[PDB]
Amino acid sequence: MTMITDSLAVVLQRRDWENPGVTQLNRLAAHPPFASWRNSEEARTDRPSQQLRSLNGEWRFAWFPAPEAVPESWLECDLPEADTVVVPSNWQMHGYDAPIYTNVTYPITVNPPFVPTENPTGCYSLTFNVDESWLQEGQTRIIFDGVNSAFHLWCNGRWVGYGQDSRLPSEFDLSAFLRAGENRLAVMVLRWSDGSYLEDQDMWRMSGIFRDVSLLHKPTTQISDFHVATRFNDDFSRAVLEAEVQMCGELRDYLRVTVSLWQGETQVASGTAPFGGEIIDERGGYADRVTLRLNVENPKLWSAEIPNLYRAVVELHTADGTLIEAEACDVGFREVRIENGLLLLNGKPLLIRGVNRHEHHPLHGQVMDEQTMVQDILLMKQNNFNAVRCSHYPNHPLWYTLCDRYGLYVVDEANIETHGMVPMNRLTDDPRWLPAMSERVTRMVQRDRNHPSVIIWSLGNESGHGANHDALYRWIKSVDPSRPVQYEGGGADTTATDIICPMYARVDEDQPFPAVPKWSIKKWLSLPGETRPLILCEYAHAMGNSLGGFAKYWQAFRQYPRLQGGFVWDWVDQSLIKYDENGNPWSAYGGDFGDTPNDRQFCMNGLVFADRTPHPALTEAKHQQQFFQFRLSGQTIEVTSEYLFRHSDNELLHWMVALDGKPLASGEVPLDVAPQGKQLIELPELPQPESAGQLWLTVRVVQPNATAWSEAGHISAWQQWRLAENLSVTLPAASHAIPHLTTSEMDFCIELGNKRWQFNRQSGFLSQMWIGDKKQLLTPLRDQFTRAPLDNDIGVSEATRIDPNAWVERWKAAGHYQAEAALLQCTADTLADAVLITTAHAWQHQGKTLFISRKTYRIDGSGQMAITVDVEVASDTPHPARIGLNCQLAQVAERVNWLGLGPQENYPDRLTAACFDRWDLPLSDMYTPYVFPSENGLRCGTRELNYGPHQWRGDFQFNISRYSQQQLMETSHRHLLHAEEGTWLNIDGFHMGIGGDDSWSPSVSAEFQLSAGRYHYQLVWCQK
Amino acid sequence: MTMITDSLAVVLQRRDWENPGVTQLNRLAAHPPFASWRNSEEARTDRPSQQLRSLNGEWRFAWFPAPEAVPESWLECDLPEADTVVVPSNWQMHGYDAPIYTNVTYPITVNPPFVPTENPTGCYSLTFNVDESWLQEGQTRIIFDGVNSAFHLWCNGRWVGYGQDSRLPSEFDLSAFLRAGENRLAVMVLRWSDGSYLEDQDMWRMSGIFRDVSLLHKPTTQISDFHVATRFNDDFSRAVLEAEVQMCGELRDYLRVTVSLWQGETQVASGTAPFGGEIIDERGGYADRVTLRLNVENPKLWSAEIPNLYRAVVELHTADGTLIEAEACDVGFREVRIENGLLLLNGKPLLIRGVNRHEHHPLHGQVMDEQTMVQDILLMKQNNFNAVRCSHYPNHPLWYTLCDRYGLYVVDEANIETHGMVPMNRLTDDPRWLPAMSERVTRMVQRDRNHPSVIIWSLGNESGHGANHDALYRWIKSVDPSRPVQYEGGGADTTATDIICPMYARVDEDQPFPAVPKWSIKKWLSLPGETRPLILCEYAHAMGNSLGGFAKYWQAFRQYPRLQGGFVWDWVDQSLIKYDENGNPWSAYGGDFGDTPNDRQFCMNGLVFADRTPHPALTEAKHQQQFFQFRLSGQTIEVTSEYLFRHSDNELLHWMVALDGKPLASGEVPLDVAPQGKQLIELPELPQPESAGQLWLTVRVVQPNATAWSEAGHISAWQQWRLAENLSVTLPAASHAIPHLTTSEMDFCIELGNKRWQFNRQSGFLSQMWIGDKKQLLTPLRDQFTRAPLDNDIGVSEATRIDPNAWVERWKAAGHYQAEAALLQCTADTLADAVLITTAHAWQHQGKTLFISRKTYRIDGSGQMAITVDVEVASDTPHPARIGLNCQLAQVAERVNWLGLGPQENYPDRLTAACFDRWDLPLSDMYTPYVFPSENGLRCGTRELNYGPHQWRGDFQFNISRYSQQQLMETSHRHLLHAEEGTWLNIDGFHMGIGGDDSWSPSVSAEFQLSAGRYHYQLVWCQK
Repeated sequence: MTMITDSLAVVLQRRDWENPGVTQLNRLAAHPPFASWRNSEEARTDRPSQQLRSLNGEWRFAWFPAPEAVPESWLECDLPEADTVVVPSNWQMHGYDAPIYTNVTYPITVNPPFVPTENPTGCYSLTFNVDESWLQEGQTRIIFDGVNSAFHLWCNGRWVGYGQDSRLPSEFDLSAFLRAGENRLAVMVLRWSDGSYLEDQDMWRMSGIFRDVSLLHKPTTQISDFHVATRFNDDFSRAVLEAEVQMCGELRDYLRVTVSLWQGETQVASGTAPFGGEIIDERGGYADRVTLRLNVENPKLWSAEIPNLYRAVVELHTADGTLIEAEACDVGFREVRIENGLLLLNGKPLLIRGVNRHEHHPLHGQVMDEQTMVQDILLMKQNNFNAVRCSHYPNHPLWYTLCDRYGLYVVDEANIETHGMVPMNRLTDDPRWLPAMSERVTRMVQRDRNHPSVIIWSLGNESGHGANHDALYRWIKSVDPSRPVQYEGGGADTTATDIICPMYARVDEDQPFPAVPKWSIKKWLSLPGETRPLILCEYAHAMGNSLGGFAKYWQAFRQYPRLQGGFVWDWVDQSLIKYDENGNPWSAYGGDFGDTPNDRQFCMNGLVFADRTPHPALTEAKHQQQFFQFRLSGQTIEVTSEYLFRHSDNELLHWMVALDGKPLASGEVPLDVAPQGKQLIELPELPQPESAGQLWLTVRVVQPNATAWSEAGHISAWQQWRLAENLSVTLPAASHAIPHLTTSEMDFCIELGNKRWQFNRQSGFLSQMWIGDKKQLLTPLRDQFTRAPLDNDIGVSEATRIDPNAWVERWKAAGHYQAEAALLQCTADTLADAVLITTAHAWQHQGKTLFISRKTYRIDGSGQMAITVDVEVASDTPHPARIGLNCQLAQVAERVNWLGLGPQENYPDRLTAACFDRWDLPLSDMYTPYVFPSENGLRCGTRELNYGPHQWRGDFQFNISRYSQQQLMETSHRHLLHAEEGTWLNIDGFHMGIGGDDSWSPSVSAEFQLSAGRYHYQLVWCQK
Repeated sequence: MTMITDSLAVVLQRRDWENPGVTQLNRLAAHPPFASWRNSEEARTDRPSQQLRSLNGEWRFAWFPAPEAVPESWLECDLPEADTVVVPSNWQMHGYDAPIYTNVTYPITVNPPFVPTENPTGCYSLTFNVDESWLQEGQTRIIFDGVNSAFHLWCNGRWVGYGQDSRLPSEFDLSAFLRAGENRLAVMVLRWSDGSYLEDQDMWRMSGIFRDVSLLHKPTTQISDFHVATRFNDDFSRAVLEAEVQMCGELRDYLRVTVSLWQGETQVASGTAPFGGEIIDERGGYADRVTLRLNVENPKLWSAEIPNLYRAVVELHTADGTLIEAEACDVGFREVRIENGLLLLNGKPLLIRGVNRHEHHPLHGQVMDEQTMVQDILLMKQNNFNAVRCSHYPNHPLWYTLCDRYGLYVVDEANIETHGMVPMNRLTDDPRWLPAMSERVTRMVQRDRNHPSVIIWSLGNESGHGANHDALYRWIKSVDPSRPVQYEGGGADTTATDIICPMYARVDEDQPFPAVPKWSIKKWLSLPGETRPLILCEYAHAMGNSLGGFAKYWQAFRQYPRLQGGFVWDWVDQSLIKYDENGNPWSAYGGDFGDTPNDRQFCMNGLVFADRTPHPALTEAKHQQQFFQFRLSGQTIEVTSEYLFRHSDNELLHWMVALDGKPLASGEVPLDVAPQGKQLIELPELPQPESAGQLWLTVRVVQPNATAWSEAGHISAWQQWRLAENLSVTLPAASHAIPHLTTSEMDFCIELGNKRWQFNRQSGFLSQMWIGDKKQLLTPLRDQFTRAPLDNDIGVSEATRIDPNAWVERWKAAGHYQAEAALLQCTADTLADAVLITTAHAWQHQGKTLFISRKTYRIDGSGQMAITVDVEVASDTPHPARIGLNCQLAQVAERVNWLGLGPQENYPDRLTAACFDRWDLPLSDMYTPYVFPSENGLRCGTRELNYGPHQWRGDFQFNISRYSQQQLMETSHRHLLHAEEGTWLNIDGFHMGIGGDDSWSPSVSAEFQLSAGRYHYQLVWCQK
């Protein structure tokens, strides 16, 4: 045995972390979560095992710059300078280092298997007392659920072992190291290791002991492994539960295994045997294994709709009935099978409403606690998601337990991503890395094998396509034939996948990339020879103000049989909290910790914010993924259930009819629909539209009773329609007053009653308005063509590396943000009962006319200003972002009241969730606090807008706020915005879609581009 | 860096050899045999590269009992007690240890991954001078082609690395260790390692550095890899040679690769490019790889019939034309493809005439030199073999080169056999061993990828069927799609094989073993769902006096399309030379070195002896596997060629007609047959049988001209037929003399002329005969029913563990070897011209009559004794081994002359090669020196036997020798036999077949069992 003074010397001299063939030393075999009960009643009822002891809490910690900087004294006793830290935790989150956010590019110099000499090293220590009885007999092991990236373990000064792979649990046998009473652990964690080359996920790269650490005591003769398989008869009315139990230790003739299956408090099934399997081959079978087969009549099948679980208890006991130890596991009777071309669950065709989820927490980095796991799940269920993809690594054990119990389908990904390699499969087609890769895959499978929520195995992410994938694909298929295996790398449809699984493939647009073309999903299905199902690995890139065109996917998913859904990218913004000089917290993105190079805002692509409040866009997802489809025909509403297994036994349809925001009628019909069935609900003879206006019919599926994951009264689905409409043929009332027009050389001054309008005759714009004597404007009413670029407008274009195709580049190149208004025409005429101002402007840039805008203002005798705007866009100029007006109002008012699509932010290509009604929000809620300031808060389909003492009527989109578009464009972080004096108001006649198929290549569909050349809109601006 | 005094301490403290996850440390990547030429003309013409330096020769060696016994001083300087040994060599072959021969059972205690503490350790050392220029620039590496089993390498006292896997080449970079001038290697070789668990082949387990060791100098910028693939157009009239070259080092813009293809001295094709492959995936392609495509018009296709090779030369050079380095490789244009259900080669259906071959040499253990490799090949070709299975491990590199050049198909097996595990797949279905296994497979493939002789990849042998096989199967299919993958473990037809490949499956007999039933090969093909080809991994177990029923296989192979041959088990007896007290050498088998437990004679299953002389049985193989089939109809001989590619352009048919051994006619016809075609050869009106007797027609295909592997006049095929027969209706000539019969109470004394016969009236047997006055017998003429048990009679039955089913057990149990002759009847009568003796005996055992034998002797007046024998066998008694007579002749004569099937040893179920003729052999050649003494030398179908002054006529089988059956049965080794006085002669009327489907379960087909109950034969014994 080495001595402390040469233990660090020798151990570090070997340099295991730069040797990809050595992934672990003395680590134990992977297996299911064991708890080691000495009482099968406690096993059954899931009671905190006394043999499982958490070591979480206060550890000592020292930070070094490189392994070699550590002092040998550290193995003997705690360093005087060690700080007290809480385990689990990333040490970047305590300011010992900088968390690094790159996307593709490796944080380190790429030279596999070598890592930077300077290699931030974390020295963890724990002093703890061990119970003598644990040491008297049995085996005590230590479990590390997650240490990033590699580490060495000493116990009482003696080197125990070496671990690697940040996302899987490492176990070491400490029975030969522990002594009675005071013991000491010393864990040396390295930030970079050869394993880092296979862990190139798009996330904050942090390090340390970041999942739970514990001790487990198991008796000498012990259950070492335990598999549950389930077979069904044709119609799932009978199941066979096959339990494979493997023991290790002193195999004896009186050992017996009893496997017991419980439904709550009912022992549904039970089987007992002695060890000794059947003959496997020429030399016999496994003496140390036993297979039990339980028959279950009418198994309650597990689904995400109805998560029916059983409790399996495995008793290892003597023939005399003395329990040696018990383990237990939740069992879900469900069958996953790809057949013909469809992924089936219990015989039904799945439709995946999924989302990619990262293990991220703004304060605790990548330490995930139960509390927030539950929160995430509830939010997902409440927004009509039924699946989660573990992007891109084995998740914290508890997660799977929760998904089993709540009802989510899980895609479980192996911790392998070599995205930054050139070419991507440089390692994954290299034999020498196959050992490293295999361990990552195989340990994952062994660990999570028994969960019912896990539906699909994934081979990892973005690692090209190499022979190692083919091998590992086959390995999984061999070992766990009950699930399907998925892998997108290589181009979504290689031979290492059961499912065509692509990332950001567009619905109707082919993207024929060299080598790995990315077809439209509709095309892809039909390509000569393709018989597999297609599920989108990643689609809809939710980078801030996004999900434009989301509806197209769901249209397609519903229409095509082999389009079986996909996973939205992604759940939650990966932002981190930083503090300002006043101690206020703010959301940081790539680069904000001094990490360079980095990929800036690309860490934030969530449907919810890091604090789990939701982005507007999440409601679009909820709508599109709802489980009830509605079709209106006359008085009949056809309700179609998209549930596969559950009957609608907690739903009722509430319906309302309204006339331009006024409630005329309503009712409420118990909704009773069989899985995949229909109900026809005929409405009472609906009110006859009293006057002018549009009738709207709104229906909502409400859930009377609270559920495991929802409040009573939860709205799960909705839909709205236009009904009868009456055009207003009513003539405007005549007024005994004609606005008086005074003309100077500076302005046109129109006066009616106490209202004055001043048109700045040198600019051509309405410059000021008075009510009584109060000036209404701070900034003149002018034409607006630009948008404070969204993430989808910017894409991957950068100041130091421009991408010409990005919309913002096109606009900047075209001078959209620089064009100046040349006053062309300017006249003011008195009509028989009005004043008519007519102007024309040429918006020009470098001698080229980009826009021509012709406007007329009609001030009538009732004090209403009718504005008519005609715009001509140069056909050769990138389509303008918007076509509207804006100004800055002097008035700041409290509430914004309006008639249109709402209440939340909605865009031309993200409207379908929004409902037409009379909405009313405090001004603050008009602004959507995106971490990376950009255009936000547009509300579409607005017929009337009320703010302060101003009313706008017509048909427009509007955006009311405290920040100018300019300020939004300039500002880099949300927390740096300054509410400007007055109120900024944008009123768009037309507005370009926001896109969102991906945030690196222009994804705004043609019909949402302002390409019509000639535009026209009208707006009535009166007081109120 | 560790110091010598703690280098052994530290290195051995880690204990890599008991840790299955650590297979190597600092070993370089596998690749094709490189030679590093600095002149592409030398590359082209295969000239000994000056950059490749052998280190073979005199090394220093010390033997320890365990790693820890080695003294640290050994790393500094040579131990005073180190002996000089020649590398390569197994140290068991120099008496430092005992070679161990077990078959299934592991030589060590089974406790994966742990190996016996006492672990015989070989300490090798080499002092050598290094040329300064090698050290000035470039990379010097050391190559170990085979070190058994694991080893540590130090260079100049500094630990270089760790190697494992006895059959694949290990390379280490020594450029950082070597110094100018005197350097020292220190290699510590361990007999047992964790790798031993995967190396459980049926062979002598020996150890040490047993293949070549050398140094290789490659320039800094170097070719690191190099693949050749070949594609063909539909009819093989155009090929595309795809060369993939990979470099490593300073990739520069002026690097160019030229690949040149030569046909002898003609540059057939050539292509040049710069490094930089095409885009592979989203991040580009391989900057350091280049693919060249050469078009070849009318490629000369490579086959075993016509081994057409090209020479590919790969020049790495600058753009200016400066050669950096060259590598080269022989290329064989051939395509291997399984289609419909058949394994095709260049479009033709293969028929595998193969044999399993071990790398074995009676004096040098497992060190295989070129000389004997060539010898083996020539023998194989000359006995009509066309394929070799590398049983069961990557062979010595040169072997493949030779097979390329001579023309043999090779099955290349990965070095994996876990046969002794329980169950067999205990390791191969265990994730944790998948790294170990994968390296074995992948390194093999990388190494031998480019050979044309290699046709099939094999995943190893007898290791059950586990997930690791499935994975590795897929890996190979992915990486080398041009070949098929074979694996028999699991039951010949799992999903990890392209070919149904079984061991010792019988032709027409199913062997329904629990779990892994072994069907008849005819049945197997047809089993619902089986579409693959079937090739017998191992069949026909040639354990000594065997190959009974061999003809049945070849009958079947020719008849069924999907039976495509197989590999005979096996080529050469694995025996070792030991010495007696006089310094004479003798062949040793398991147990003879004190190795216990062991599997005795099961190491010897060759077609040839260890000294490469041939067992009789080899000629049976040659006959059955000949490439010409003959069918006789009247005067027409139909000759069918079984060549697939070559036309018969060096053959002529010699034919002879003979009458009972007398030549009547002959002729010789140029044999001109197109591949798979026919020629009809009509014979001249054949001689009319002059007198009584049987006409025989013999044809032989002789090869006029010498070939690369045969002498001029080589006989390649033959066949014989019976033609017209004349029955002898000639009456025996009357003689004027009647044997005088004198009767006493002791005997019947018959006297005629100078001949006397004495029948011992108390025994019933002819006891003595005189000619003149010379006694002719030593032992009386008695009935014989037993056989000196063959290996197929004994099987796996042992003195300390009996297997009741073995024929020898049945016979012993029945008392066949103990039955005593009770004289029942005894009379002597005088006939009108003869004396008639009639006797009857009851052969009884424990009160039960086993045989009744009734014999008559008719002494006629010409001095001829006609013997008639009638035998009754008890139906409930295991069928007697033989039914005949035997005696011991006083006369020892020099030559044995006889008319019958010969010349070599032939048995009832191994006759087809033997030809009917007049043969004449010195008595010595009647005895077949099988290492394990047993019944041998039978000659069947004998009509006349001449020995000394005795002539036997009739129709019988006979066995004439110097050893009694008893002595043969008792003696354990060939060298312990003692020629007895006189000559032992057995004359069988009937004889049981020898069997040979396997040597562990009774494999004598029913029609070769003596089961008819009543037997009868006649024999004429006269002087001459």
